[PDB]
Formats: sequence, C-alpha cells, structure tokens
Amino acid sequence: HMSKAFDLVVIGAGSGGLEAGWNAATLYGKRVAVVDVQTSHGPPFYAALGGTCVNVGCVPKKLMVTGAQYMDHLRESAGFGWEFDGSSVKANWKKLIAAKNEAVLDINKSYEGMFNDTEGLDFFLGWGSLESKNVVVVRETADPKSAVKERLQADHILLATGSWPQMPAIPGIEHCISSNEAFYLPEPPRRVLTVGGGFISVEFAGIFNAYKPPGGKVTLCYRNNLILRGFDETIREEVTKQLTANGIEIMTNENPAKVSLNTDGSKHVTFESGKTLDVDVVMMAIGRIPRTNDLQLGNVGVKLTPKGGVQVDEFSRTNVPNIYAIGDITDRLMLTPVAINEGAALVDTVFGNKPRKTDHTRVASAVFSIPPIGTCGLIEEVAAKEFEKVAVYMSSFTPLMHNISGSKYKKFVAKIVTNHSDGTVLGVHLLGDGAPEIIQAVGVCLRLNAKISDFYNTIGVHPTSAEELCSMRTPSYYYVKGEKMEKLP
Amino acid sequence: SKAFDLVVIGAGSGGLEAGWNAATLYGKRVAVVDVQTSHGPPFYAALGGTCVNVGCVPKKLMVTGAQYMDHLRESAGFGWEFDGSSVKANWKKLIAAKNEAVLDINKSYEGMFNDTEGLDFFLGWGSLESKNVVVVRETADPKSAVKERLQADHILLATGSWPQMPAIPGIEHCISSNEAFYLPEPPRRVLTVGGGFISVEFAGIFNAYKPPGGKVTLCYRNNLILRGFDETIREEVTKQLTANGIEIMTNENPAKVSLNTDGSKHVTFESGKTLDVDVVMMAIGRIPRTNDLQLGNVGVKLTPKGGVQVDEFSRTNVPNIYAIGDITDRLMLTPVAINEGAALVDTVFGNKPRKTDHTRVASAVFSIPPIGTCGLIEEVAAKEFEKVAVYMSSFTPLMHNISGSKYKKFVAKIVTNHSDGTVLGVHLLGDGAPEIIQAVGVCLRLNAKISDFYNTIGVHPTSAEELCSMRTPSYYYVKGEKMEKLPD
Ligand SMILES: Cc1cc2nc3c(=O)[nH]c(=O)nc-3n(C[C@H](O)[C@H](O)[C@H](O)COP(=O)(O)OP(=O)(O)OC[C@H]3O[C@@H](n4cnc5c(N)ncnc54)[C@H](O)[C@@H]3O)c2cc1C
Ligand SMILES: Cc1cc2nc3c(=O)[nH]c(=O)nc-3n(C[C@H](O)[C@H](O)[C@H](O)COP(=O)(O)OP(=O)(O)OC[C@H]3O[C@@H](n4cnc5c(N)ncnc54)[C@H](O)[C@@H]3O)c2cc1C
Ligand SMILES: Cc1nccn1Cc1cccc(C#N)c1
Ligand SMILES: Cc1nccn1Cc1cccc(C#N)c1
Ligand SMILES: [Br-]
Ligand SMILES: [Br-]
Repeated sequence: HMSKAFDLVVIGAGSGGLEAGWNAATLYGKRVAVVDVQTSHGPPFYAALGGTCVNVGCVPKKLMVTGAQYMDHLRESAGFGWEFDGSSVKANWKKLIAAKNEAVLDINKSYEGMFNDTEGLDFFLGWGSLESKNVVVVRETADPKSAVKERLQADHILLATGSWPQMPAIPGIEHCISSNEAFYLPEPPRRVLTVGGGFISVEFAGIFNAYKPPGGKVTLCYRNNLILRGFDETIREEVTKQLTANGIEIMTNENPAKVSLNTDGSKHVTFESGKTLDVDVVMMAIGRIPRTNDLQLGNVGVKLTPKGGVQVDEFSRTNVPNIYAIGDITDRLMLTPVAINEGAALVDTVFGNKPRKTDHTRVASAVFSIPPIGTCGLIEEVAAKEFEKVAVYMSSFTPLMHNISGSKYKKFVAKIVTNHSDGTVLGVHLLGDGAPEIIQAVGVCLRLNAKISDFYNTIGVHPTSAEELCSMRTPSYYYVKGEKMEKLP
Repeated sequence: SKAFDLVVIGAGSGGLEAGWNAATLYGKRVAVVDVQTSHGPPFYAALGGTCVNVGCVPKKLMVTGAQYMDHLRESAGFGWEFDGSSVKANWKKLIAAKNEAVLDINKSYEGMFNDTEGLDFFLGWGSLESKNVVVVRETADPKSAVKERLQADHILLATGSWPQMPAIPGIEHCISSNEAFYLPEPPRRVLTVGGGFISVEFAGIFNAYKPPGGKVTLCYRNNLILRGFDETIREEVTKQLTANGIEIMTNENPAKVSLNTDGSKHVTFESGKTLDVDVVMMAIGRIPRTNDLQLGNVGVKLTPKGGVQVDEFSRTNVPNIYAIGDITDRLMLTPVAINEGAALVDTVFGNKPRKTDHTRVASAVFSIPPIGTCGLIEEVAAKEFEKVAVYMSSFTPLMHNISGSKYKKFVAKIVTNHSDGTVLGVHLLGDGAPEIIQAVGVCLRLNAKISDFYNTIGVHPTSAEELCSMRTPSYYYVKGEKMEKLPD
C-alpha cells in the first residue's frame, strides 16, 4: 500500500462536504477524496454517508412528523363528514420506523453508487484526522492510536464533520438518550420527557404524542420561561398553547437535576425544584456542539473559537491557509441548506476563479412542530435594537377550515417586520399549516430587498393562508427607538 | 327617492370592496344593491357575492373534505391502522357544515352594513333608468314593482357572471355549479362537462363523496383539459385524476340529454357514444351578467364577447358609470375584482389615479393534487420573446413513495426570458402549490431573475425549495420553436 493524492480531501460526507466534493470533481475536474465513518444509517455511529440530515436529521424527522400529522387528520376528518370506527384506530410505530429506515437506506445506497461511478470523486471509510498541513490520516476508530487504513495527501482540506448532541453532566445521565437513539426506539414510549426548548425537542414531542400507546403522556420541559428562543415571540406563545391543546404537557422554568431507575425499570426524574416525574424515556435535546475533538486539530494549529467551533472568515478559511471549514463545525447557523451553500461557494472560490461568500442573513427556515413554523429574517425585538423606527404588521385568526374541523385552537399567525423609515421588510414569521412551504419564496423577496408595498401591491391567491401576507397595509404597532407603542407619537 | 355619491349594483367581491372603501376611507354616501341577503336557492349568489356564497369559499371547504379520502388511505404507509370497511363519507354533514359557514359570513356582512356610516344595503334587482338614476325592483322583470329610486353621482356595475349553458336538446335536465352546492345526496354517477377549473375541482369533490359503486366522468370537447395552464401540468393532472378513479373523456361533447324512467340522465355525445348518469353538471364557461341591467336605457357599450367595455381605469363609454369584476369578462378572480374596486375608488374619490395590473396575477386550481401558477406559460412567452428558457423539475416526493400514492409527481417549472434571465412564469403541481406560489407573485414584482431564485438558500425539507435548485434549462424556445439546445 501507497498513499493516495488529491486536490481536495473532505472530512465528513454530509450536507456541506458532499456538495463541495461533487462540485469540485464534476464542475472543475479536481481529484477529490471524501471520508466518513459509516456507509449507512444507524448504530453505532448514527450519522453516515449523506450526513446528519439524511441519516438522523431533517429527512427522517420530516417523515415521522408527517406520520404524526395523521392523528390530527383522522380526527379533523369528522367535521367534513368522514365516519369510521374510532375505537379501531392504532398508531403502529414499528411500521413507521421500518418505512423510514428503508427510505434512508435508499439514499445511502444512491450516494454509494455515485462515488463508485464518478471520475475523480472517491469515498474512504474510517475516521479522518489531520496529521500535517497536507496529509489526512484515516484510522479504524476515533482513537488516534487505532490502526491506519489510509493516508490521503491533499493540496486543500475541508473540515465538515458536523455536530453532536450535548448531554448535561447530571447523576443518571446514562439512563437518558438523545435524538440519535429516538430514531431507533423499538417501541413508542408510553411516557416520555423531552428536555429542551428548541426545535428538536418540540418536533419530537409532536412525534411521540401521535404514536404513544393508550394512556400515554408526553412532557416537554425547558429551564427558562418560554420555549423556542430566537423565534417570534407571538409565535412562541401560540405554539405553546397549541401543543398544550393537543395533549402535550409543557413544564417551563424546570430542569432535570438527576435521573434514577425505579424498581420496575422506569425512569424517576427529579427536577431542581423538587418536582418529580416518572417516564419510560428521557430524551435530552438541550443543544448540539461542533465535532472537533477527533480531528486532532492541534497537529496543525487550527484555531477554535471560545464557543468551540472552528474559527473561519467569510470565505470559510481557517487560520491555516489551505484548510477550510463549513457547516455545523463552525457553530453558527446549523441548517443543511446553509452548509450546502457554503460548500458550493468555497469550491467556486478555490477552484472556480469566481469568489463568493455565503450570505448568513435573511435565511428562511422552518420548525416542523404541529402546526409548523416558517420564518425568514429578523424578529422585531432584534430589529428594534438596530433601527430607529420599526413597524409590525400582524394577522392572527383561526382559519375557517379549522372552525369545521374542530381544531379551533389552530390560529394562523402572519407577521411582517419592517424598517418603517423606508418600508424594507426585515423579517416574516408564520405559524400554521403550510408555513414552511409559504416562506421559501419570501426568502427570495428579502434577497431582493422587498418593501411592504411590494407585498401589498401583489394580488392574493384566494382562498389561501399565504394571501394574508399580501393584504396588510397598516401597522399593528411600532417600535420607536426601542419602545413598543400602538401609534407613532 | 334618495341621493348618493356612489351606487353599487352587486354586493360581491368587487362591489363590497369599492363600497366599503368609498364610505370608510373617503366619507362618501354609498348604496349597494343585491338580490338576496343570504346564500342558496333561488338566486344562489347573494350578499357577499359569488365567491362567498357559491364559489371560492364553499368549494375550498368541500375540496378540503374530499382530500380526506386520500389522507385516510395514505396514513397506512406511516403505520396507521383502522377498520377500512367502516369508512363512509357523509355528504349531508359536509353540505350542512358548509352552509353554516357561509351563512355566518352573510350575517357578518349584514352587521357591517348596519354598523358603518354612509353605507346602505338595498334588497332587489338594480338596473339603469338614466345616466344618474338606479332603480331597484322586486324581480328581474323590468315591469316588476319599483322599490327604490337611487340618484347617483357615480354608478358601479358589479353584477358578476353566470354559468353558460349550451343550446342542446335537454339542457334543462343538466345542472350548474350553483345547484351542485345544494344536492341532497352525493351523485353516484356524475358527468362534469368542461375542461376548466370548476369542472376539474367538482370532479375531485364528487369522486371522494360518491356512494359505493360510483363513478365520476369528466368530458372535454378538445384534446387536453385545463387550457391556459402549463402543458406539462395539464398532462400530469390528467394522469393523477385518472389514477384516483376519475374517467377523463377528451374530444367528446354532449349533443343531447334525455330523462330516464328512473330519474337518471341519458347523455348522447356528438360522436354517437352514450352515457347514463345521475347528474350532468355543465361547467363550460361563465358569462358576464348584463341582461337585467337595462344597459340600453343609457347606452353602455359592450364588447363582442358580452362584457361591459372598460378602459384601464374601469370607466365605461358613459361618463360617471364604471364596471369592475367578472362583468368586464377579463380575469374572473375574486382578488382581481377586489383590486379593481379599490383602484376605482382611489381614482374617483381621492387624488390618486390607480389602475389594476392584470399581468403576473397568481392563481390556483384546487384539484387533487392542486395547481399554483403566476405569469406566462412557455408557449405564450415564446411568441413575445426571441429566447425563452424552461427550467423543469418533476418527481414523486419521498413521502408519497411511503404513502403509496406513487402517481403524485410534484412538478415545478420556471419560464424565463433567456436574454436576461428575467422570470416570466412559474407553474407548480402538487401538495401546497397554491400556498407556495403567493410570494412568487411578489418576486415577479421585483423583476426577479432565475439567478435570484437559485442564489436564495432553501428551506429543507420542502417541495418549495425545488424553486431554488434549478440552474440549467431543460429546453428552449427560439423564435417560437422548441428545441433542446440553443443554436448558438
Ligand atoms: C434531529 C435533527 C433534525 C434536523 N432537522 C433539520 C431540518 O429540518 N432542516 C435543516 O436545515 N437542518 C436540520 N437539521 C440540521 C442539519 O442536519 C445540519 O445542519 C447539517 O446536517 C449539517 O451539515 P454538515 O455538512 O455540517 O454536517 P453533517 O451533515 O452532520 O455531516 C458530517 C458527517 O461527518 C461525519 N464525521 C464526523 N466526524 C468524522 C471524522 N472524524 N471522520 C470522518 N467522518 C466524520 C459524520 O458521520 C457525518 O456524516 C437537523 C438536525 C438534527 C440533529
Ligand atoms: C364555483 C366557483 C368557484 C370559484 N373559485 C374561485 C377561487 O378559488 N378563487 C377565485 O379567485 N375566484 C374563484 N371564483 C371566481 C369568483 O367567484 C368571481 O371572480 C368573483 O366572485 C367575482 O366578483 P364580482 O365582484 O365580479 O361579482 P360577484 O362576487 O359575482 O357578485 C355579483 C353579485 O351581484 C348580484 N347581482 C347580480 N345581478 C344583480 C342585479 N341585477 N341587481 C342586484 N344585484 C345583482 C349577485 O347576487 C351577486 O351577489 C369561483 C367562481 C365559481 C363560480
Ligand atoms: C449527486 C449530488 N449532486 C450534488 C451533490 N450530490 C451528492 C453527492 C453524492 C455523492 C458524492 C458527492 C461528493 N463529494 C456528492
Ligand atoms: C369589512 C370589509 N372590509 C372590506 C370589505 N368588507 C366587507 C363589507 C361588508 C359589508 C359591506 C361592505 C361594503 N360596501 C363591505
Ligand atoms: Br407499535
Ligand atoms: Br386542447
């Protein structure tokens, strides 16, 4: 065995790394190697070829939220005349997980097939780390003493290893799981606590709520007062109400202090407040941290931020020329389309003679809660710190179809935040069925510096929820040098 | 006799927007005439208009109901189990919930008239007596008892449209969409006549609520349904309706209808083919509602097609008389009528000349699955521009490989002026298409280019992100001719 040489070696065959590698090989004719620890989804390492989104992320969770939405569909169908034997209804979690596994594995195999097929784009199985500025070592395990499978020479090295769930250091943490294990639970839990106020905790609470066996209960806890920090506050409050209305118990200002096993093997959670809760599963979803430990970055001196991500400039360059980093390892916006964008921009800059930096502002994103969130741009309290005068246009109402369906608690919320001095739309925030689909073209609008008049001048599609975005002409309230008020002074 | 700044004939989408804005924004004195205070037989449309009473609002509720036939079947792929043989669709419950929702809107409009200054509602049939006088009568008969005489500085004609019925023997044994909203029972066998959105939408509604053994047939006199929409989507929606059990009869047209002894209908087509159905719903067109207005009393000119002729500011040939909405026989959409009404009042009663933009109007078809579209289809663009590019994406989404509805291909197409990348049209087929397309309408008002779409970061996982992933044209039109690659 001799070492192999490449123009670019990518560590991590995920959302950003695969985009960069495919583009460098097929668009610019470079010789590319990509390293990942596993060729298909699941234990032991959960992520695999395709990345976190494909294997234990956006793709399987969206399939599972879609399955969970049928609990609402079956019940809501009666208002429209549908009759069937309600007593016969069962939610078969094993079938859902098996269908999901097959879909994910099909993607694994297609990525595998393209590496087999594509000239100058090679896959290597193992753990990648940095030996020197131009050599990536591939070992059998994360342990730097494990056996060497390959040495990959590289003119350019891309770090794209993603992130990993954070687990708090509490007694009994070994009795708890993360989202990785949640995707493979043999049976749906009767009682489950999801710990965290972020999108992963909220989304899984909705999944477990639909598939729980008879007499089950889903509890979400969050250590601060209101879940979903960073999202629009009206939407944060409404999502809490609508989760509660669908049977999920939301414990705010509460945080686990320890977990122990009852004699029957269930989990006994004690909170810092002294409250207790018995559940069958505790899922920790308190945050995700960049995966830097195994790369041996000390060997070449790549600088990390205080937070722990790889430090990068606007062009994804580390402090070592010829070493770059994109995606969750940079510990900024942890979204699959941002990682892909960064990968494509980096490759255009390095090999394409067309420099380009990713725009991290006005990125549209979604939460697949039930019902879901779609958002793009600034929340109003952030905008009020940066702009002298901010206007907020707001529409909130239960749609007519949900006055027939029985789900009257399902208010649709649409909000537009503007710089009132010139009308520029600073942000759009949506809650309700369809919000993730509605918000995509809003992202294009904000990239084009749309003003509130551009929205209002556009003729609505009727009847839709989206048309509310094009029917708002008068602010609901304002911020004036940071101060909220119904009217301008 | 009573004096008014504005009299509106027709309390519909456009007429209510115009009257409400004239009163509450400019302080004018406004009278609005309609023939019925709430929905249903005998005149169907009523206070609120066609959309509220027998149009967008109830049909959307009914399409939503029909979608549950798909949801119940598709839930199984995600692990949901229940007694399939116990499922039945209760049409009477559907119609009853729809009726209550519409009536609530009627009452709501009633209270708004009662609560607003300078805004009065009059029940009955309005027609022009003289250039500044509107008469309200008991029936559509111009000899029926006069109820009011309204003198007006300004007159707005906003009476909408009405279903077109072909002149064939037995047309009297057919219904229109008006009656379809009130059928006592869901038809077991039904023929919907027409290729347009109303026929296609009701075909999906009847297909879900039909009793056991039932069958929906849609017929259309030409070769491919949904003329005026994207051709790829026309073919795809044809395929997906067929996959859900609807029979599409193209190049067929009823020649006569006769009554069977059991109450069903015997349809004979021009081709000689025959079909027995319980209901024949004619949905071949809608025509401007001009006949009861006595436009000859004042000389309001019509177009050859029967619309009231208007300029870009909604003015007729008679000074002080205006027309908006379906009566002008242009884009027959509720939000266009609302836009026209508002522009009119801003022009007349404010220092604000304003004309409605009828290009790049987003719209939808609530077929199952639905369509969302905005701007030009490629063969219309190919006549207006020397170089046109078409970007195309078409696949079955992952969820429908699991649901079992593998026929549900999502289609996304972007049409550009290839000379400068300007987006001319966007056309979508699939779950969510009407919601996705709304902000595309805003994009086209910022002269968005194809590069503006693909340089935008996607929201993942969605169908909509497909619009931000298309870099390379699938094919072109050059000087009007379709070709896979460019000449240069
Ligand atoms: C439960 C969940 C749901 C999510 N839902 C969404 C959503 O709806 N939308 C969205 O936009 N984002 C979502 N995300 C976020 C998205 O998954 C990430 O932002 C994205 O995958 C990050 O891409 P990346 O290229 O940084 O890394 P990843 O896609 O994580 O790829 C990194 C890869 O590196 C491999 N690797 C790690 N260390 C090594 C090593 N030393 N050697 C070799 N290989 C290594 C891993 O096996 C992995 O395959 C979700 C995340 C989670 C956890
Ligand atoms: C089945 C169906 C579905 C539709 N779905 C949609 C959809 O999803 N989206 C969409 O945008 N559009 C839809 N439309 C079209 C929409 O309904 C019309 O474009 C819109 O209602 C027209 O508004 P308008 O102001 O011209 O008149 P209308 O809203 O039709 O109002 C006309 C009113 O005038 C009254 N009137 C008539 N003659 C007289 C008279 N002589 N005196 C007094 N009053 C009179 C009538 O009672 C009626 O209330 C649909 C139409 C139909 C038939
Ligand atoms: C098919 C495709 N177009 C864009 C990205 N990809 C994904 C892909 C698949 C296999 C290897 C790589 C790398 N490296 C990337
Ligand atoms: C409240 C409202 N804003 C816009 C339209 N409308 C509806 C409405 C109701 C009753 C009378 C009229 C008139 N004329 C209009
Ligand atoms: Br199960
Ligand atoms: Br045709």
